[PDB]
Amino acid sequence: KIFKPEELRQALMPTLEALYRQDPESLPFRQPVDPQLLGIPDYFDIVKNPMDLSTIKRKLDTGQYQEPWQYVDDVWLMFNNAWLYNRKTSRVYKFCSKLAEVFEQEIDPVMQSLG
Ligand SMILES: CCOc1ccc(C(C)=O)cc1Nc1ccc2ccn(S(C)(=O)=O)c2c1
Repeated sequence: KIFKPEELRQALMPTLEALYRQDPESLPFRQPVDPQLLGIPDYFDIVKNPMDLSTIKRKLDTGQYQEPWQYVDDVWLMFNNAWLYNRKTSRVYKFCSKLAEVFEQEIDPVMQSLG
């Protein structure tokens, strides 16, 4: 169908807020990765399309998603970047796995409502 920007914001923003509410797990995802500040200068050699919660929020607020699946794609891009870059024993990797569980749980009923 056609999804209006405010329809997408009302339906999808609560799912993003559910991720933001996760502490400690969302903290590494609340702002774009800053490789120099974090001391990980190889980051952009591995992650070609960075994504984080604040960028997704901005895209929702500025109507940059036409379809719900584009929002889901960006959330999963954020997750896949973190699993790609970080080691499986690291905080960010395990935090990512927790956020993916939370997101799966929240997005399902919302997608049912948007159908
Ligand atoms: C370990 C090098 O750091 C990272 C590496 C990779 C990635 C990504 C998103 O692939 C993010 C971080 N950043 C990060 C990590 C842990 C914590 C804990 C609190 N915070 S914080 C200051 O409250 O934001 C953290 C911020």
